[PDB]
Amino acid sequence: GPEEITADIPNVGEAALSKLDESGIVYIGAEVTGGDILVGKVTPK
Amino acid sequence: VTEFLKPRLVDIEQVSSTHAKVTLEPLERGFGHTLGNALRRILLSSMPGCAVTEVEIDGVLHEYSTKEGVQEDILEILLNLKGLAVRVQGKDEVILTLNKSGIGPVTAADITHDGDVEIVKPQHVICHLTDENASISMRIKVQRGRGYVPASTRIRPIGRLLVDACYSPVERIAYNVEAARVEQRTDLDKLVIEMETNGTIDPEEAIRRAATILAEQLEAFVDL
Amino acid sequence: GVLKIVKVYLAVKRRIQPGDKMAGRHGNKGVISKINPIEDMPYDENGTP
Repeated sequence: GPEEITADIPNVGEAALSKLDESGIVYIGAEVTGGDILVGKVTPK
Repeated sequence: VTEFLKPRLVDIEQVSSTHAKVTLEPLERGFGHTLGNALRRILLSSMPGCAVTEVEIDGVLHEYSTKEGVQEDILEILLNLKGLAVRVQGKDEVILTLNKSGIGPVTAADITHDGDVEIVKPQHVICHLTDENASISMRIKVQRGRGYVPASTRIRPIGRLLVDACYSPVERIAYNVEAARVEQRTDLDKLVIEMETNGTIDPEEAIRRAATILAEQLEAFVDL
Repeated sequence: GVLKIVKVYLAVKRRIQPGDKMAGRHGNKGVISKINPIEDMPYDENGTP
């Protein structure tokens, strides 16, 4: 099957997820740093 | 011999609002350059300043956007605000507020100041509203610091904007030595220190501050 | 094959570091090397460094 951009992903603390919105996309104006997550995408498996 | 005349602060010529002069006298031979260079370095180095640190405008999210009604970019407003001059009496941190409507420039005087926060340049321009029914409100954060601090190296909501800190009143320091007119002696020196600050400091206080700083630092070497 | 695409724009401010390459107009390029504090800089008798 395909993969999606769901906001939920495995084996990750909520800390990284704090910046994404319900959809799985970071809010406009957020101040990201090196090694962050911008859009959550999944391994279809 | 084996005794040296102790200099004394003779006069403080407040030649202008900001430009000022100070005179130290007497001074034993050769000490003029020593003390002048030392004090110049100290004054230019470390002085308590009260530069602004954070901003919070009502209807914006990030500094790279624009606001309707105002004819300058948010970055321009922040830049101009960075060059602000102010003094605070008791507290080490304060929050100012600015609200303004109608058309025209926005001087620093438009702040709802309190009795402890004192602006030094009321006429400092900020921005030009170009519509009567266009207002701006903002909260300014003023901290007490020293030297320079880029916003990168410090330590929350998406509305806070962070500027760079430049806590330093002084801008230019020069000095000269010249023979004095003591009752009877030659090769007796007199130091004149010319300073030009941004205007938010008492020169005499600055000199006493630098001197006590230097003495306190130096006292380590004695009694090793 | 592509179901959707999302694009995001980051803004950065490169300020300066020792290592950067600035130059004058007469082919006199150079690499910035150090940032001395003002107090070490040479200054004229008038006080401007």
